[PDB]
Amino acid sequence: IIEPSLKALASKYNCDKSVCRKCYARLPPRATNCRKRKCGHTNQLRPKKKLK
Amino acid sequence: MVAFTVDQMRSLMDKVTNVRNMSVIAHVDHGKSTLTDSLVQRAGKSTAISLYSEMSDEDVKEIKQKTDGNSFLINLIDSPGHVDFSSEVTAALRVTDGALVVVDTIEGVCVQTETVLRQALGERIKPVVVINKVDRALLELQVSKEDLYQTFARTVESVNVIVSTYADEVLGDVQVYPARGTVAFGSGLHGWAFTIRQFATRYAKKFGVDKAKMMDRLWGDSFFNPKTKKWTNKDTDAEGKPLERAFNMFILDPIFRLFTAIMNFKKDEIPVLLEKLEIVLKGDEKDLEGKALLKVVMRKFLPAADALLEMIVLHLPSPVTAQAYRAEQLYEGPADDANCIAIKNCDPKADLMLYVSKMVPTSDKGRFYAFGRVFAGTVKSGQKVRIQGPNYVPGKKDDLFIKAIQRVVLMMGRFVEPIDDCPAGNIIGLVGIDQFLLKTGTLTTSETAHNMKVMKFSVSPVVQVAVEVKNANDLPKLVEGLKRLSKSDPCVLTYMSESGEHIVAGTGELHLEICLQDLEHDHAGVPLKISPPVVAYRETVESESSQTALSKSPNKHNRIYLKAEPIDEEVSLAIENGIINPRDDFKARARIMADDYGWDVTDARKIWCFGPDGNGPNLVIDQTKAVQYLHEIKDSVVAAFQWATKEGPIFGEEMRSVRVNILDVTLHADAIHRGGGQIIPTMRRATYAGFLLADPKIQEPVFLVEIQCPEQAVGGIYSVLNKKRGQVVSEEQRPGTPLFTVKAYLPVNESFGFTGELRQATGGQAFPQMVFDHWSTLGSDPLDPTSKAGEIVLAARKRHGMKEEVPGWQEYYDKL
Amino acid sequence: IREKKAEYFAKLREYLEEYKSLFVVGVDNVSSQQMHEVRKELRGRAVVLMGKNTMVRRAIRGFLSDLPDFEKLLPFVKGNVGFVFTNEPLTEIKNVIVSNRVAAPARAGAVAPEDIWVRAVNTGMEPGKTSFFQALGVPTKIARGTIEIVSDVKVVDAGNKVGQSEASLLNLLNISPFTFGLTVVQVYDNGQVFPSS
Amino acid sequence: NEVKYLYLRAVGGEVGASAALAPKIGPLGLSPKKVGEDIAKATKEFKGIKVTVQLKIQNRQAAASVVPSASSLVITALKEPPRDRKKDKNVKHSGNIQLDEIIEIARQMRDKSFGRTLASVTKEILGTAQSVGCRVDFKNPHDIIEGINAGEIEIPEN
RNA sequence: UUCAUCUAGACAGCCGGACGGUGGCCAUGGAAGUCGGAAUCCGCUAAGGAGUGUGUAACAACUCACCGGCCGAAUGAACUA
Ligand SMILES: CO[C@H]1[C@@H](O)[C@H](O)[C@H](OC[C@@]23C[C@@H]4[C@H](C)CC[C@H]4[C@@]4(C=O)C[C@@H]2C[C@H](C(C)C)[C@@]34C(=O)O)O[C@@H]1C
Ligand SMILES: Nc1nc2c(ncn2[C@@H]2O[C@H](COP(=O)(O)OP(=O)(O)O)[C@@H](O)[C@H]2O)c(=O)[nH]1
Ligand SMILES: [Mg+2]
Ligand SMILES: [Mg+2]
Ligand SMILES: [Zn+2]
Repeated sequence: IIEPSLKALASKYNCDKSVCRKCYARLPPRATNCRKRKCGHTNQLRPKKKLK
Repeated sequence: MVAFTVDQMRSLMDKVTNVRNMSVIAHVDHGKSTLTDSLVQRAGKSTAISLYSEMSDEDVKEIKQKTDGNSFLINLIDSPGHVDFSSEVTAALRVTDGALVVVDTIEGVCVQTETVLRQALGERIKPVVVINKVDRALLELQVSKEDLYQTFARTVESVNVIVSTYADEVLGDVQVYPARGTVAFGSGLHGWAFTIRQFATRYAKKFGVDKAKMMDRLWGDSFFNPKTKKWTNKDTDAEGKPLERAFNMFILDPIFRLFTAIMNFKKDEIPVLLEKLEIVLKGDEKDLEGKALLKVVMRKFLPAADALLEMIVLHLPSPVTAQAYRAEQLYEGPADDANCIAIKNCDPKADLMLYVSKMVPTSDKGRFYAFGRVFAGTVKSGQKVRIQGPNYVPGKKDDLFIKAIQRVVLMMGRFVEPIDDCPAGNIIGLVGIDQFLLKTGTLTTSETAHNMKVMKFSVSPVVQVAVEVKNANDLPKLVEGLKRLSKSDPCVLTYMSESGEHIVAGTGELHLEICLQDLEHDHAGVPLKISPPVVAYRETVESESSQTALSKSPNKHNRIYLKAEPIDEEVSLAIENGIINPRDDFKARARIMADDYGWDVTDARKIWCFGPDGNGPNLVIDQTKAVQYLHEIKDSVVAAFQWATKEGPIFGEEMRSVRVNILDVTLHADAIHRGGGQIIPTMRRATYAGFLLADPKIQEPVFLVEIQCPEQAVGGIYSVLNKKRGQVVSEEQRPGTPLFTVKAYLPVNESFGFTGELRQATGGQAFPQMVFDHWSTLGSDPLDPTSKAGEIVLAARKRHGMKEEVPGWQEYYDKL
Repeated sequence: IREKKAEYFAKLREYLEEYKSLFVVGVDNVSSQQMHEVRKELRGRAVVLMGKNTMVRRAIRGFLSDLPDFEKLLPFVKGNVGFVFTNEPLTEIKNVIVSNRVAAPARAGAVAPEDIWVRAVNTGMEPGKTSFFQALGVPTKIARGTIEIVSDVKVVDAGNKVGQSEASLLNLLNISPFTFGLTVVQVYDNGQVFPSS
Repeated sequence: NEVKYLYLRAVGGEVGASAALAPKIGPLGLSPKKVGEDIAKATKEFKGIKVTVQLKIQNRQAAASVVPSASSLVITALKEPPRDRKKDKNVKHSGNIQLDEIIEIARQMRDKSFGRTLASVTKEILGTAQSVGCRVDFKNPHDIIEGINAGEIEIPEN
């Protein structure tokens, strides 16, 4: 198993993210608009789904 | 053991204080089979295997058990790890006294480890723990010494938590400790293991220090503090460079040095360490490199059999000491009965009381040697004995046989040795018996000998399928295969459904698939198809026959006017339980129904018959005012009611909770115009019309399911119930343990795959048992094909070959 | 908004011209429950007023025209601090103020002032709490049907903060590494300010 | 033999659910049936009212004692002829409690409350009664609270 | 364009509190702010929703509205094309 502090550290980069609803880009958790041009920098973002 | 002699093995059984009956229990992939192979490499489904272990007087003195001699015989049963085969481990625990709990060091205490520990503790079996796959911990995870020690400590702590919360208040000190010598460490695959008792002995022989306190010093926070020669009790910071504990310094250090040298291929450093630890080589072991050299030098430096057998002998209870506290719970008969004291004392000269638990196949179909243990007295080949059934009443006659044993057999690693006699507290097989007891049971010589306990297991048959032969001609072969599988497997169940289907029920999907393969290939030997069982439903009413149903005879001379009513659930339950029975006399059954069920005394007196089959939960009430020839058509009306309540008008299922009130009849004066051929169709059509006019509904069978799962996994139970329309009834917690008990109502329709979904939601920690409880009325209309009940009605009609559309109430109804 | 600030100014004026003495008290890390307890003890004996330090400074500045004396309060109205106004013995009031110290739970992510030590004792909780101990590696054993720490363990060292597992175990064992209360920064009376001591 | 405390809440006049009491007090020694009957006795007063029944464990004995609760006291104050719980959703907590009984309840609450005056405690209990949905003098408890705030009705400052 | 906050300290940022009546009333098997129906109160308050979310079987434990400590001058929102 992973020690909880290292699990939180890894989750910071792997799980604590935003996802664009239009282009699925993995985005910073506090992003207001997607950084991708293909989606027109849309503000339609959701949190990345948490495992369990 | 060199398989000395059958008679020498008989003498070993005669020495009963020097025999250890134990079961190896663990998680699924934790090592049981490889550790048993390593135990039999120096001593020679679940059948017992025999092990021979010598001992010196110094360690024989250190045994808190009555004993005589220096030699011991270990009967080891290797129980299956899977949850789907928990009945085999339950039987092994019933037939043994001690337990070897194998725990993998990487995975620690897992779900099935906790399950087998809980079963052993509930059966009052003393555990001893072996932490396996230390080679995996040393080569895969690259723990240096302190991670390994910490993992050992955590494993011991978890095992002792389970032991403390599930051990009965009859032993108390049954906790497991490496300091006490009840925990071993080693690699079953590589064939090596050790005990800190063994290391304390080796260091007493190498340094001359006391062994008694070095036992408790080689484990825990005990530091030798070298370059100072003072056994400190804490780190004290070591005045710079904190120091290591005795376990790593003295026990783990030589093993890790050997591991590092051999696996790093330090060919010049191998011989010096090997000579220092006194390992000798063979003709071809000199030219052995890493991963093959260490594998033998560990078997030499620390024999796994020599550690495990010494632990088993020192700590695991002998039958004479285990039956003392196990006889009371293995015999429902009173504790003041000569058979109970005989089992407690394990005296071989008392009356015979032998518990047969397993059916071992014999390569001949239909013999199935009776595996079990004799708890009192001595069994003899050719001895008159009484077979007692699992439900045998000892007062009166029951399924009890007066038969004789044909041959007492010694069961071993798949070879049977005939034996003339076997004393109490030993493991043997029986030849020439068991065509007399289906599953289990006791063989007694006393005439007032209560049957032993029923061997309850934590699993139950919950996954049910229907089986039908493809070739209709070999149905006898299917029946024979079903009957032989129902005795080979202890936890498999076979029965007939309400729809006339052979139903095989098993613990889980894997166990059921294994049983079905055994049926298809060994037990039956014929090609059969497996399907989800069809569910038996009931046809009922939920209103009061909005308009009166009228039916005319084929000759038009007789008419029936009636109505349908929803008989109350309490009344239906009383009819099914026999409180309201047809054989009871009217005006007393009427009084019971009036007083206890709100019925009108006149209506309850005017009860013509019950349906279906003459005793079902449907009633016909004669409310007619002044009909003249009513007694003449009573028989035909009863016959038609039986027909209608056997084959309902929706999809031909039995009626339930239907009350047909015959309000009026018109009859022809001549008896020739109101015979059975005129009244029976008229009455069944009128009953069908009244049923289809009184808001027809169907009722489904609902299981009562109670699940035992820990605190952490009840959420999975609730999610599964909410996904399969379950209704939670009650939640409880076992006092002192985190094990809950969730009782709920799950419809039988939504019960296929329920065990698998529950096990996936709870991670294999939930244990459900399910039994038919009651009928629930489906609120949806069964006449609309798109409704929830209408889909099942349509499917049943298709399967039965009837028409698609359910005939309307206008049919069976004559306009007048 | 402005009306509310004016009301606060008026309350401050009444307190500063009706209560003879006042304690500038720091309230950092002081729970609302702790403040309620302090107020309940100080019922009658005193009255507590809190506010935004900037608004207090503005109010006092405006007041100065009439009451220039309060000009020594301004250098001490800084940090998370409030006022306890009293017409009663200074020592008694100060004891009532700093006597309510409450051992706060070892919330995670809070720097440990000292080296938190778990001690070898019989904690006396249900055995199903061993997971918390194993999460920190505290060796334990079952005695009298309860978890008992075998050897002393430094759960947190001085200088670092408390992790979630450490916090959970400490809260289970009721081990608070710090205590919080309404310390007194300044006492003012007779037209003069002085350190609490 | 200690000051151990369990603040469970039971239905007045009835024994406490075994599933609700056994899980925590099973090591201590308290026989669940004894705990149940003790709770029933302690709740006889508030017959048929959800009441917090505090329990002290000493020498394997339960000191079942109903800790006063605002809502529970209000319910008993309306005198609440025995409700049919099974009957229907939220059998209405209608009726008319009065200043006298609300003041009595506030007097029983003052010890633990943090209001400055018994007037404040009465306003608290009045908010509880308003949530419950009962009536005061056929006037909204919020209206009575406002009356207290604006002098029309005066709480005895005892 | 319009409406707002702001040296009586705005926005953002970091740190502290985030309570008491109270597990408010009700089916529910369980529902304690956080499955839901209605009720949106009072107290102490500088301030805290009969609760913004995570979480529990229920608790618990975190979190946010709201108020404070630091900083010190502008800032926020909805729209228009
Ligand atoms: C412990 O063993 C028990 C339990 O597993 C359970 O009670 C099981 O139930 C069987 C059923 C019994 C129901 C009543 C008798 C009326 C309808 C019957 C069922 C549906 O058709 C519901 C359960 C499930 C079975 C159908 C779906 C095949 C039943 C059957 O026998 O047909 O019976 C076995 C013998
Ligand atoms: N490295 C290592 N592998 C092991 C050990 N014991 C068992 N295994 C592996 O585990 C696998 C299956 O284990 P097995 O003993 O058959 O499981 P069980 O008998 O059902 O408990 C085998 O392929 C072994 O290689 C061990 O001590 N060390
Ligand atoms: Mg195996
Ligand atoms: Mg919730
Ligand atoms: Zn995007």
